[PDB]
This record gives sequence, C-alpha cells and structure tokens, in this order.
Amino acid sequence: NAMSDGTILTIKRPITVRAVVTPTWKEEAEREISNGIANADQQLAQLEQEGQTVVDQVRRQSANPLDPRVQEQVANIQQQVAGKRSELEEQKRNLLQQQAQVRELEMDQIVEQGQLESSCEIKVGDNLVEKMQVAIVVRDGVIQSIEE
Amino acid sequence: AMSDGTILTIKRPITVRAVVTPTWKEEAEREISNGIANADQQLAQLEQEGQTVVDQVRRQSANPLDPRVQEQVANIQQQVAGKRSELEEQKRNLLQQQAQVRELEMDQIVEQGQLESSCEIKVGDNLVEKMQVAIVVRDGVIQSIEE
Amino acid sequence: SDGTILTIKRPITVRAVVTPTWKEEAEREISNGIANADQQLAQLEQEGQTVVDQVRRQSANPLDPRVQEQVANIQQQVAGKRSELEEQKRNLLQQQAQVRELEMDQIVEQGQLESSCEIKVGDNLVEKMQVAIVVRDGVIQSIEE
Amino acid sequence: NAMSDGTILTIKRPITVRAVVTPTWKEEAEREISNGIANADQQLAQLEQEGQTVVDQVRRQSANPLDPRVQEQVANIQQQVAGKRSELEEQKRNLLQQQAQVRELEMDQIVEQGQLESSCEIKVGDNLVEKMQVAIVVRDGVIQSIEE
Repeated sequence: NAMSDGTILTIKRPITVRAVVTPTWKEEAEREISNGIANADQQLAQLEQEGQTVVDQVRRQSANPLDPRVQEQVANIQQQVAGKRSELEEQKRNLLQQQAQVRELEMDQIVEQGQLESSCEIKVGDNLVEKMQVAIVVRDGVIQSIEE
Repeated sequence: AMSDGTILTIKRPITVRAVVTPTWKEEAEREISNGIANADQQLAQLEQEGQTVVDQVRRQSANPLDPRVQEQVANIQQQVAGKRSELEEQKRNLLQQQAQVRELEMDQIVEQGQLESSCEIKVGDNLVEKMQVAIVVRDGVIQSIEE
Repeated sequence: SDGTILTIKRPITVRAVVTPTWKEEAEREISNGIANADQQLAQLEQEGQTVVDQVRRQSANPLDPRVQEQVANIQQQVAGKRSELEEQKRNLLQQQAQVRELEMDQIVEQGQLESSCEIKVGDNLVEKMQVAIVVRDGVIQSIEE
Repeated sequence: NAMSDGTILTIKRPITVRAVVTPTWKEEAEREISNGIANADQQLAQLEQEGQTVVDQVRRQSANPLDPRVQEQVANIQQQVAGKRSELEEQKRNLLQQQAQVRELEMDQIVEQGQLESSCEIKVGDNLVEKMQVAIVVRDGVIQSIEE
C-alpha cells in the first residue's frame, strides 16, 4: 500500500568536486602526489627491514637449520612480505601515473577531485540516478558553478 | 505552565525496490559476475600461494620424504582445504543468484537495498512506522512510495 | 560569528517502556542465546572427545610423550573455550533475571539514534546534545532534553 | 550542465572543537589522563603475567625443552607480548605527553579538543575551502565563538 505522490523524501547522495586548473592548484596537487610516492617508497624500505629481522628471530628456535616447523614460518613471512610489497608497489604505480597526468595538465582545464557527502529530496517521477550525479566546479577554493 | 513540543530529526533507512527490466538484469548479471571473477582469482592465489609454501619447505630439508616434512605438508593441505571450502561456498551462492536473476519474470518487484534518509519525530509518532518507508524504482525512475 | 547558527550531529538515547509485549520479545532472545550456548557446550565436548581419540590412534604407547602432550593441549583449549561460553551463559541468565525482576511500566535503555541539532554562541554543548526519547510499543511517549 | 541559477546544495562539513583552558577543565583532563595511564600499566602487568602462565603451561604440557613444537609456540608468545607491550607503551608515552602539556599550559589558552560532524549550505560564489575551516571555542561546556 502506497503514500501520496506528494510525499517528499530526503536521501543522502554524493557530490562530485571538479577543479579548474590553476597554478596554485597544480602545486598543491603535485606536492600531495609526491609525498604519496615518497611515503610509499619509505614504507617498502621499512617492510623489507622488518621482514629480515622477524626471519632472524624465528631461525633462533632450532639448532637445525633444516627444521620444517621453522622453514614453513619463514615461507609464510616471505609470502606475507611479498604480497604486501606487491600491494604498495601498486599504489606507487597509480601515484606515478597520476603525477604524469597532473603535470601534463594545462591552465583552465577541468579535473575530477573527489566527492562530498550531500543530501537532497526525491519524489515520485524523479530520476534517482540523475540525483546521484550533481557536481560542483571549484576555482582556487571558490564555487564557479553547479552542474547536474 | 508549559508543554514541550520539540520535533527531532532522525536517520532512517528507506528500502529500495527495483522493477525487473532488461537493463536491471544486464546490470545485475554484471555485478554477480564481478563477484564470481573475484572468487576465482582468490581461489587460484590461495592454491599457488599454498603450493609455493609446500615447495619451499620440501626444498629446505634435503629430504622431502622425512616424516616431519610430510606432517607440515599435511597442514598446508588441510589449511588450504579449509579456506577453499569457504570460497567455493561463496561462488555457489553467487552462481545461485545468477540462476534466480535469469529466473525472474519481467516486471517483478525485487529487493535492492537501502538509502540513508532522515525524517522528523515528535510525541505520538510511531517510530517503528518511520523506519519502514520504501520506494519502487524502474530503470532509475521512482514509481511510488510504499511501506 | 555574528549570530551564526551551526547544525551538528548528535545521538539520541532511546529508552523503552516495559510492556508485556517487550518482556515477551526480550525473553525469547535471551532464551535463544542460552539454548544456543548450551548446544555449543555439548558440541565442544562431543568434538573434543573425538579429536583426543584420533590423536591417541597415533602411537601404540598410551603414555607416549607426544600423545600425552597433544591431549593436554586439546583439553586446555576445551577448558578455555568452555570458560567463555559459560561466562556468556551467566551474562544471559543475569539479564534474564533482570528482565523478570523488572516491573511493568518501567524505563530501560535501548541504544542510540543518529540525530542533528542547532548551536549558536552562549549555548551549552552538552545540554544541546544529550536528549532521550521514551517509546512504548513503537509510539513515542516522551522526549527529555 | 548549467543548474538553474539560484541552486543551493547541502554538504557534510567537519567542525573543529577547541577548548578554553580552565581550572575545572584541567581537573577533568588530569583525572581522565590518569585513569588511562593507570589502566595502561595495569594492562601491561596482566600481559606479562598471562604470557608467563602460558609459557609454563606449554612447558608442563610437553616433555623436554628444545622441542620443535614447543619453540614455535613459546617464541610465538614472546613475540606476541612484545608487540602488545609496544602498543601499550606507545599509549603510555602518549598519555604522559598530554599530561605534560595539560600541566604546562597557562589559563585562558585555546586547545584542540576533537571534531564534530555538521552540515551547511553552499552556493555559487561561496568559498568551499573556507566552509571546511570552521571551528568552535568552548569554555566549561559553553560556546565562546565560531571561528575562521
């Protein structure tokens, strides 16, 4: 059983933030990306040191270097390290691509730049999908326009 | 002599329902396929990952047939069988939904999910009746507002 | 700040009235918990037995040091796992005792609801966001801010 | 695409909550900080104890030391407490840092005190960056001002 078609519901929806390419914006962009690259690299280096040390502890369990209980733990360590490395190595990949993408941008171009939680009203006949598709255009922090 | 009449703003879920349409199926199939694909990659990774451990352990022994090595292998085997059984289950569930989707008659109303909403409440309202609003959507367009 | 009003997120304490409809609901959940727990404790032992048997199937020596060891381990786990389940039983039973002791038309805690509100300067933040409602069979009876 | 001129949108926005350093605030920080430290040190003693117990328990469980099973589980416990200990000691060093700051702060100074979720309306021309920069200042429960 139904309610009135007069019924107006308020739902939650994302808003897309697009940025106008300005010089101020490009710096901020690159500086962020760059720190991400660097932070990743640094973690990868720490992961490898952490890996080696933990392996050295486990070895000090058996006088026998061929002991199977030990050897399996090591394999697990390394399997854990490898898969973790592999993951960071992929974040870094994305960041580098973003870096090139950013650097290769011209002034007054318009770029995606994340989402904001928003809300809005819907009623019978409304298009729910188009409601989820509002974007705003920012230029150096100022709302240039609303897009639908 | 006063009587408080404050209205409060609540968060409630709206239930979403979809109309079975060609588009809906097409997009549901995909969603489900993505889940299948995901479970298939996870299943491979588990095995190769487990195989590698078996290999490593055997290699660092100079005798793979040692009663102690065969014990470890027995574990990796049991521990992988345990994780695999669980992943196989998920794939069955997904393939199970795949069937149901294909089975659904065109124009049927089915469950979709939830949207976060927010209504108002004051004394004498049925709080339960306010968490029970539902909407029916056909290819993106809202058809009605039920309970 | 020139008369600015902000809208912020605040929780709402949701109290419930004691109806015989609430007790009935509340008990059935307690009971399900209880029976579920005991059905686990029977399963715990049932399983432990069989595990211990399979272990013993290993060596011909009943007093074998590794058989001895593994058995000890198993039993120490059953010990600990049981501790938890029996602890939850006491919880549930204590709650059960409370649910039965409670007199009709009494107010009990029941969890939170996300809300929002308004704040301006000179406002006391805690007093602006520490409200509660009182519900009896789905119907809001009171609101105490 | 060009949304009907006067369009107003609602978005989620974080509010910074600051506190005025008052006598009755300090006697609240102090008490709460202390219970965190006392309850961190207490968690540590039970950690060491509980580990010890389990070590002796997996000792009388088996026959002799140098046992291949026994080393893997003991060394596993040793590294288990080592980790928990670090994570507890970090919280301590933290709480002790805050305590040091609480005490070494003069009356009527302003201090960060966490975050609240709010919402506001945004329009073409608004400064979005600034919308997010909002802060409130609290003196013993009461709002002293809205900032930025």
